[PDB]
Amino acid sequence: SHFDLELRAAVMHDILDMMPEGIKQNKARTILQHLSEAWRCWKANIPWKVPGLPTPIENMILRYVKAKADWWTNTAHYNRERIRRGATVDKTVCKKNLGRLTRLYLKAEQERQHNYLKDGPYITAEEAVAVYTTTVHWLESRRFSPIPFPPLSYKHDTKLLILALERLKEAYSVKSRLNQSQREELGLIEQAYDNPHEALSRIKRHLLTQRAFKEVGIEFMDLYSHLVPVYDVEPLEKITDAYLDQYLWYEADKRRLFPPWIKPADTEPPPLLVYKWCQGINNLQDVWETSEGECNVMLESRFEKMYEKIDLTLLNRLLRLIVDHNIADYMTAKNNVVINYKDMNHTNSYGIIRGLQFASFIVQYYGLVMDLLVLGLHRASEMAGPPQMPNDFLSFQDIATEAAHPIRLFCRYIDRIHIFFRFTADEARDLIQRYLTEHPDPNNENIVGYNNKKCWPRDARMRLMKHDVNLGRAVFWDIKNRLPRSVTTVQWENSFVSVYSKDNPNLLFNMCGFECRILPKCRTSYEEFTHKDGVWNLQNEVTKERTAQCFLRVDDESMQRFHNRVRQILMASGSTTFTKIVNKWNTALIGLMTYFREAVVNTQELLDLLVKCENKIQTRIKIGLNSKMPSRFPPVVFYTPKELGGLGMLSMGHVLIPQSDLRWSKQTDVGITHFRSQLIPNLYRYIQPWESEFIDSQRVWAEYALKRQEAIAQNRRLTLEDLEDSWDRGIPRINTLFQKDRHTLAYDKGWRVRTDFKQYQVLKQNPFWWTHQRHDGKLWNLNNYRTDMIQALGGVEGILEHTLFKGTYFPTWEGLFWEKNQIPNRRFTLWWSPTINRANVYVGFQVQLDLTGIFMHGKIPTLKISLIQIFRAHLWQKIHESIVMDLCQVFDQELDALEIETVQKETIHPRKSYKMNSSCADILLFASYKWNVSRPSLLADSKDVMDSTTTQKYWIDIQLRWGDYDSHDIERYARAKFLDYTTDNMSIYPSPTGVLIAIDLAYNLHSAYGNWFPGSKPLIQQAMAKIMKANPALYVLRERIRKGLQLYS
Amino acid sequence: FEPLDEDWNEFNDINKIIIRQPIRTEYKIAFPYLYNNLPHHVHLTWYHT
Amino acid sequence: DILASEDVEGQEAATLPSEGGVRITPFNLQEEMEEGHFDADGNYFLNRDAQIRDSWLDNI
Amino acid sequence: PTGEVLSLVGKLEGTRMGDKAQRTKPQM
Repeated sequence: SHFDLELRAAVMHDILDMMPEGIKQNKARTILQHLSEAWRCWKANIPWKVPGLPTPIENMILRYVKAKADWWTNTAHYNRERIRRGATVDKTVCKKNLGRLTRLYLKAEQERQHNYLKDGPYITAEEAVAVYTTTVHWLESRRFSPIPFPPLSYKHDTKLLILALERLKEAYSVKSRLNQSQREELGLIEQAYDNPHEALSRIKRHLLTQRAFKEVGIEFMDLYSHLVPVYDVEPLEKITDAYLDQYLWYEADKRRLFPPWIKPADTEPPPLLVYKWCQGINNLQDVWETSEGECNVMLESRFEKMYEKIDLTLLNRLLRLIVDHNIADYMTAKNNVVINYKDMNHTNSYGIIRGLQFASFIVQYYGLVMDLLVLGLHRASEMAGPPQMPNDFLSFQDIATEAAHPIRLFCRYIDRIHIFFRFTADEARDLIQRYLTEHPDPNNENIVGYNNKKCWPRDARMRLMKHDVNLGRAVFWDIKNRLPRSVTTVQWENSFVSVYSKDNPNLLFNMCGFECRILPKCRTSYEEFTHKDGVWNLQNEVTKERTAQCFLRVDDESMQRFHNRVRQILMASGSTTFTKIVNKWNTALIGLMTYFREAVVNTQELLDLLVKCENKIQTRIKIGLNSKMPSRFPPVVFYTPKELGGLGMLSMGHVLIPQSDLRWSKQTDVGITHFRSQLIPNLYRYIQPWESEFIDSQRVWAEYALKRQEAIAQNRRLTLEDLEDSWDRGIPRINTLFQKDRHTLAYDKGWRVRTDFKQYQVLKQNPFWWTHQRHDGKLWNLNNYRTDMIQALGGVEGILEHTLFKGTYFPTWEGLFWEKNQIPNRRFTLWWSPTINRANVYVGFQVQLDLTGIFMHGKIPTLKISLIQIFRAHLWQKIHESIVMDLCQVFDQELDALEIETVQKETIHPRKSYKMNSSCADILLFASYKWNVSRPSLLADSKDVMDSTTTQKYWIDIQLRWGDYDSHDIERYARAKFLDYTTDNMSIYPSPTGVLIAIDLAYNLHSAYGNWFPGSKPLIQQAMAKIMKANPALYVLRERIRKGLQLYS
Repeated sequence: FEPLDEDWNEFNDINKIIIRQPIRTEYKIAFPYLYNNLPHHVHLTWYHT
Repeated sequence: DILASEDVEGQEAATLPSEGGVRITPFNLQEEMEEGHFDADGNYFLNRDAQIRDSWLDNI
Repeated sequence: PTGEVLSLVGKLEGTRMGDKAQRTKPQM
């Protein structure tokens, strides 16, 4: 940005150095004010003009604005090219780049609307008369009765208003802190709840009277690949628009306006649409027979600029056939309003406002007008059937009208069309001749420019023989001729045509994100039947034998959108908690897997991408804990559920739990007992595939139908007793019959396309756009995942050894609770300190804290800030002195039973409590006459054989420990320290016979090793039990740990 | 060395190609213009002494 | 936001640098506030101005 | 075993997709 500043300085020097000194003293404080105002007026698209300005300096200002505009535009495009390819950048760069490209798109839209106002309507009158009379003939062929205006009391207005207000309040239920303009909207919605009939009167008055509307705001959703607009509407108009949306869909569903080929439907998740499309391709009359030169053609395409090229007057003329005319005038009047972005106002006159409530109707009706242009009236009448007996989706009247025409399968998702043709030899030759008559090809150039699917192998995708390529070009030409280019436009570069012939053994398409390859049984090898996931087995309806296979993959745009979502998650700041990142990863991973259920297993690049993104997410937390890279890191830090203090991260990968990390220990009155309890369970095994979920849906709904038919005749109401088998089953879950809102949700028609079009109204992204839980029920179960996750990590006692739990002295876990979704970083680090601060995690570098015996592996400031707070004010030395004084008061009483003549407390040096190179004795006992000593043995060892080495002096030393997950065995530690400190030239002990008592604070363990005179060992066992139960300094340490961890009971 | 994606055609049809002897790399190196597509920076080797 | 030296509740002295070959951490957050800084939530950020990079100095 | 999540390519031989997936009982 410094080069632009040097350029501005050079421009100002070239301006000021020409004028003399009496004008240098004036124009240094004259030009600089409006110099920024001219650039501001350019950026706000305001025409810059000021009187009293000379013309060469005005041309200099215009050259300055033009040069900075070119620099700014190329900088914005280069910044978008940096973040599109995946290069890392600061978040403020993307936040400014979104505004720059928002202003550029607004300048483009304001230009193209004025170009439409200047050049006139781009549609001719004859094409308008053609589509108008076509719609008239179609609606008179079906006897469609128009949608009436709701007069005074339709007796369903209350339920529709309730549904509209629920869909309006569905967005604001995420966060509990809102803005004032949002509080005003919630207040208006609550006032609409309080008085429904006044709200209905306001809606009907705005319908019959109002034609002017407040300005609609625009924002852009920041996808890394493609910008998408979100519109903001005034709430008083928004309530009326939502009620109009509900009433139009509920009337159009009853009047049967939409033919069954128009998709999405309310019955179907889009993978069911793909499955039924594959079954419809399979079940045709002799579809794979190519012995006489027949061909199959699969066209898929998209209507380019369908949303921007709708003329509003033509829309009103086509809309007045189906509703009341005031309703059509209200639907046209909302589209002609001023769009604002923060400085920029422009009116809308061409193209619809896609972010409206009722706009979900407008796209689905207008695109119906496209079906009369593409499919033809005769073939649409043969597909839909009579009005008194309509056909099903991908079904015909008879077989003769099925095979009477080549255009024999048709489907339209919102703007993507999928057509399937069956040609003979002579029809294909005639179509290729009709193509080559107008478009000759002397050099065979129609191979270059052919869109093909590179994700498949070379023998698996389309083989480009010349006849099949010419047939595909002819098919796309014949479809493109039927559409007037002023109304809609299809393009070859955005389309795809697959051909199945003698030279092409398999058929390809892309639909609903799925890459599908269909391959017949009779075009391949023998029976072998090795079962694979992502392989659908296709069978006939009549003979029920196998005919073909369907191979599923995930397309490239879904994987790129997922990788952009991972890059959005990795844009979290340093103050962001770890749990928010893990929750975003879990939401994204469920939104990937539960939609692409059976096809993630078949594609290998997505399985590599999931593991790569998961390791980047774990590395984001690894760098956040410590700056230095760890050599190892336990997965039980991550995959522990949030109830036990972990993160609850979902798994897609091959992670093996290492041995000797499933061990745990427990100390009781008989001593220290050890116990020993593998792969982390994956997500894809806990989700049903689509094919089994479809076959079971048909079964349970057939059994429901038979049970309902039996229950009607017996005067019996079906209850939970008869349906407690078919629970959790059906595509719409059977569980949805046991809604409280049956009469409420039964009036909601067309909910799936509305849920899909919520993306132009809400600023946040929407995973699970393809479903709604009240209408479908719930489509995954993950309690088994958490159960197997707790079971796979070695149990709760196996997890809690990593978690500093035994430093808190709670007897159980079940009565405990956390102080309140999210856990902070300090509490997480102090909780998982025994498994992070280990020797085999940060290799080599270790230090010691000053006033404690805590060994810090590496350096962790986020744990140091807690270990200073816990162990402040010499608590280590106070605990040591308290244990020494309590044991001295133990040895003070019961004097004659052990023949003790003098107990002596040694002068303890104030650094002795935490130095670990050497030690010294703490409590010295003098024998009255003589004491028999035993061999050096453990505290719990009872096989003691005493020697004749009678000694008088006895010494007792107290040692403290702060261990970790692998080194916390206090018995071998006390034995090693005894054998070290009794066999060295630096430690000082006045007696060769003694004992060392070791206490580990991080797990609260205690043991002893050394010599034993008679009567000393049960006394020391009971004394150390009494101390570990009743030391007040240990109680201060425990209450400080429980205060730091925020863990209560 | 490090390096310095083709659809099916009428040209590279394997039903037309008679597979008799497997073509190796040294065949493409000895005669770099007969067995190679896109021969950008090849050198003509010395034939015989 | 940033934490000061008064929000630590219990810093102490810095008596000995090492004993027995083991380096002693000086129990205060002075050198961590010299190298980097803290936020309000206790996370740590490190300064990254080490241009020459001095490959012997990093691991002595 | 230094962390390092691995890919599932080739590491599924006897594991299907629908296996070990259970449904819930009706509540009360």
